[PDB]
Amino acid sequence: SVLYNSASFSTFKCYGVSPTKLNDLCFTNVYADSFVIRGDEVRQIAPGQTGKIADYNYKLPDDFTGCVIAWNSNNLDSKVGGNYNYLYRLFRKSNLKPFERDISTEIYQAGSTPCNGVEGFNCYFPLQSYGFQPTNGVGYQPYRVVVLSFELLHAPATVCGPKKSTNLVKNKCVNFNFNGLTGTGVLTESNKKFLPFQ
Amino acid sequence: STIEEQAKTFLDKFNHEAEDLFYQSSLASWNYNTNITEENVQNMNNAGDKWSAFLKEQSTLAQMYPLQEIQNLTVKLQLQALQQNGSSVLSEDKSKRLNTILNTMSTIYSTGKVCCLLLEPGLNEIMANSLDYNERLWAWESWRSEVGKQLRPLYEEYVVLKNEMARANHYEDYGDYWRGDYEVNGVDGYDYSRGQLIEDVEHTFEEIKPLYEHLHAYVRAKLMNAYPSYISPIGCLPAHLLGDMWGRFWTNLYSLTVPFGQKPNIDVTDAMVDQAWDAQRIFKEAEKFFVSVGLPNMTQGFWENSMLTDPGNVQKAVCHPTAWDLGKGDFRILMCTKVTMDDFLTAHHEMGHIQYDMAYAAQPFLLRNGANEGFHEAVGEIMSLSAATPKHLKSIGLLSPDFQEDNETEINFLLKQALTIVGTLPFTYMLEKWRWMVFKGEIPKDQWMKKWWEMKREIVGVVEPVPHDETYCDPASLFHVSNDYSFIRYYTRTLYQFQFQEALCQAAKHEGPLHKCDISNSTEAGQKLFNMLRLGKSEPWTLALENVVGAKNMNVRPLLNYFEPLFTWLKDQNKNSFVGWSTDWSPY
Repeated sequence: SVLYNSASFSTFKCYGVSPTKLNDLCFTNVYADSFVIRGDEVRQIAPGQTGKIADYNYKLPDDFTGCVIAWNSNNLDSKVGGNYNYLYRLFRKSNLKPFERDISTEIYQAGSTPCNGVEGFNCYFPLQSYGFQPTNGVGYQPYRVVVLSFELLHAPATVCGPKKSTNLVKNKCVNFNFNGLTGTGVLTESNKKFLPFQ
Repeated sequence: STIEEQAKTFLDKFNHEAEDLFYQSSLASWNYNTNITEENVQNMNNAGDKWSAFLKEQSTLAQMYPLQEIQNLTVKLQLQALQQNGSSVLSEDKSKRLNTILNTMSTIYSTGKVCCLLLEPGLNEIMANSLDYNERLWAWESWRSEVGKQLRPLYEEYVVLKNEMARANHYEDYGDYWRGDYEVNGVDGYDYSRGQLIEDVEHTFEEIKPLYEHLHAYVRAKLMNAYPSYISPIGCLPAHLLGDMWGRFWTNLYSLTVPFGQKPNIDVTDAMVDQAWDAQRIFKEAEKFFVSVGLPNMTQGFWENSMLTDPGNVQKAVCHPTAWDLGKGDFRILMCTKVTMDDFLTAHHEMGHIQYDMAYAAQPFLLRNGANEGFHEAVGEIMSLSAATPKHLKSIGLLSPDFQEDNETEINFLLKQALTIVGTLPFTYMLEKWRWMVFKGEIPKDQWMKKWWEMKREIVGVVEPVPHDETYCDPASLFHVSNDYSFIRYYTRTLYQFQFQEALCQAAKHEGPLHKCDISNSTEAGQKLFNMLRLGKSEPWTLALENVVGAKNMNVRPLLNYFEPLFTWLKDQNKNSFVGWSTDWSPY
């Protein structure tokens, strides 16, 4: 709940799971895929898109039950005159299944000649350079997209949400709820003690 | 894989590397254009060397790709402008010799002194404000005897070398290279061969002659007051009485010809001094013109990187009115904007080119170019024409909402526009058709002066103010000839200016004349405008014309509607003298 109204993010789209219902919802495993892309590649990050980035680099499933966090830096990072720090794969001879990382520096084979090592014709370099420049427009700025993965398996979910606590009223016949025990009575002081493990 | 699938891999590989090198070539040249520094000269040569070498090495790898197996009506047009032979198709001996001639003709034209006195604004004031017959004649006769003699031997070799270069790229003569851009071959339904471009202009020029005869007779009958003896009532006009050195720009003649002295043109210079205009409000009011019409807005970096102020005393440079396109979403304008009326009309000229480059923003680098050379300047003319109507300047901040359009006021407004738009139309049509016959063989190499002067009297109406010989050379001293450029882009610019204006003014409930139109708060006229701007190089120019006008051929009809009140006033005024000119008259 504090990560939604922090006034420090540009875009905040949630697919499947509503952004106002995950506060009190339990989750089994919570993942985070932090990466930086271009400006025009932000719209491609969606369950059901295609292209040269969402198909060969980061593949997204058909259905997604999570949120997409993405903001703008364009400062404290980037460079003037061109960005020569990060790279990104453009073409690939084979597809990739969703939720899979490719760390192989292979060579794309466009024609019928065998590549991988020898270049010159029909053997281009797939890893391309970015262009994060603060003197361009909006679609040429670096956007750090942090994709969250919300899974629900048979394992006991231990990641839920903090419950809001109230005050403590005594000497009144009001209703209370301690450890899921709904009761209505007077919470009078007591002198006797119980057990530390009960 | 097939052929079209592997061809798309080379496109994304070249676009991701050419935009990085082209940005450094424009950024290195921008530093020299904003601050005079000897260190910026080396950065421009180093950035241009890598760009010139990378473009030639990538075009060789695309030579083996077949130019007839890719069908997509988009990728086919990109290979035609990349797999070209270029100027390097000849031998290594004639390649370095041809580049040397292009550097010598530009040095003499830029250093042409008359002893000293420079060309502009040196001899420009003598050929305009002088009011004498024996004073401005020496400034024109001495220019041909000094500049024309040094450019004569360099122009003879320019014809034979450029002719062989065009024959190696599967053409007939050198005239087909400039006309090859308009030629479309490979699409379906949008074909336009060279057999139609030869007849589209020769037909519309026959109907513009009655409009030119009334305009030429008004200038001839006006100079009879200053000197009756030197000016024949039925003759032509000397070459030293046209304002320009070459007789091309007739704008300087507006100061000597004034139809009405009671209702002059409007002046919005004093209206901006009181309303606080620090050379920043001009671009703010010009931004709204491209918002409520249906066009994309500006960017945040446009107001922080484009130098639109004054260099001051600590810095100094130049600021020629020309739009820049660094690429990758970077657009800058280098224009010294002051607080007057001259800078207000010219601000919308280069502003129209900014919206053009922003149209094909999501397109590859090989599609970020116009369909032809005569379309880039056509976008800036339709924006500056609507920015001069008194009705357009009324709804904004400057000017008075109490001013109305008068019949006598529009007479002086159409006179200054006829001496620039259609004022250079007969000179451009003559110079373009004259060079096309030299490479063919219809004009001998030793009969240039005998042919150039006899054609001016039959079309333009300029005789010989001083007898010469066959040694001088006039067309070699032109900015578009000594620097290797085409003049056909200016002829179609004047015709396409009124064709795109009539279509936008028709949906805005502004029919009839085009001088009273006002493109403002019209969402319908902006939708059809963005169609031809987004196409860029992706679609031929025949489709870009139909989406706005409706046809695929030029027409002189919209050009006459804008000059309809001017054509009527010149008919009832030039009837007292003579309508036409006698080619048999000579001042000598």
